[PDB]
Amino acid sequence: TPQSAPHGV
Amino acid sequence: GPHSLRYFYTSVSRPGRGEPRFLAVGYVDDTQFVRFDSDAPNPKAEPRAPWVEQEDPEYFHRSTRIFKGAAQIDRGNLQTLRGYYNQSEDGSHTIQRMFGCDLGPDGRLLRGYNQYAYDGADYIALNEDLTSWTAADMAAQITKRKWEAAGDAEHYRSYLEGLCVKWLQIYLDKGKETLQRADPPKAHVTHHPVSAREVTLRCWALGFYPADISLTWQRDGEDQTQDMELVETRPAGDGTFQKWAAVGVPPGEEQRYTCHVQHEGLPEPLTLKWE
Amino acid sequence: EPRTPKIQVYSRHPAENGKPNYLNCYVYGFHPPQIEIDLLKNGQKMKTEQSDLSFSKDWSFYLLVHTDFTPSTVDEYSCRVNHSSLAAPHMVKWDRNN
Repeated sequence: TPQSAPHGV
Repeated sequence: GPHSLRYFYTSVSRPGRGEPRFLAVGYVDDTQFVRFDSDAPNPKAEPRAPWVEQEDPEYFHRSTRIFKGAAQIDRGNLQTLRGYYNQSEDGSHTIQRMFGCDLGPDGRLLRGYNQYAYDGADYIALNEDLTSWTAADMAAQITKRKWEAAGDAEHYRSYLEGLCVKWLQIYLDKGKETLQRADPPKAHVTHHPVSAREVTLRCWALGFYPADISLTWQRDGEDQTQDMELVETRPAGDGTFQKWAAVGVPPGEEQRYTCHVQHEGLPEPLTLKWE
Repeated sequence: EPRTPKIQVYSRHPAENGKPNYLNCYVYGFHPPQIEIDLLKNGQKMKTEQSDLSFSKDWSFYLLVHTDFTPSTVDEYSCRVNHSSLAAPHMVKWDRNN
């Protein structure tokens, strides 16, 4: 199962 | 052995042609098991190995939600990165992320990964302590200070020591007959006359899984690596891999040459020669 | 800036004239990801499938493009790749020994 970064760069 | 779960995220801006396109794929070892494409109509996480179709719809529902999140976050990323580098609006740019976990034989987390590239060059990477970042440049340093200030690494830490190792073990179980069964290479030598001075001996490794292999030629016990043609390992298209190594030998000399094949699927290393 | 793609064109199985088989074009090491990859029969574009875009440790992309084919003495097969790293499209002939 994947994951998305809390915040943008 | 050392199994791995890896996700690969790619976003490409297309100035004039709308918003950026997001593409994700996930792999266990050398086996692709999911994809997502933000250009798909009603885009969803789609299984691409037999053994992942045996989750509930909610498994795909979950992955779908996360990939839509990753798609959205990257749309901002491509915008803020254009700002960081003070680039114009007209050029297309790329953001890549590779993250996942390695499981060592103990069955516990051996190593976590979470790294980024902008237009194909290192940008920022979570260090193996899972607390500090390595920024490639002055733009990425901005990102490093912001992600350290916010404590973003804890969230990847969480995911990594929790979900990643857990789902890797699920996939390795559900896919036992495929993922944890190594297919040995079938090796043969071919013989391709070139001239009076030269005959090409080609050693072939076909039908092997996983991808990792060593293919060498020896002349009377003497490794020929510096003076042999070696192709990059290539997908057969059926989930197995191919490779060959070749040497130019004087005709009559053929029986001086031995081809060596090592692969985790072979009880013994193969030694073979022409005919 | 851009990285030039490497190209191998090969059959899934050792080619036998008259035996249906699968023609592969593996193109790897390239950046940026925008690329045109076609399989050609006598210079004419064949119907193909392309793998999902992925990339290696060094961030360079790789794709497999493939179709059904039946080798013959009559027919030439080639993979055509166009990418920003190249002045013009490269074509790589299929040879059964490669």
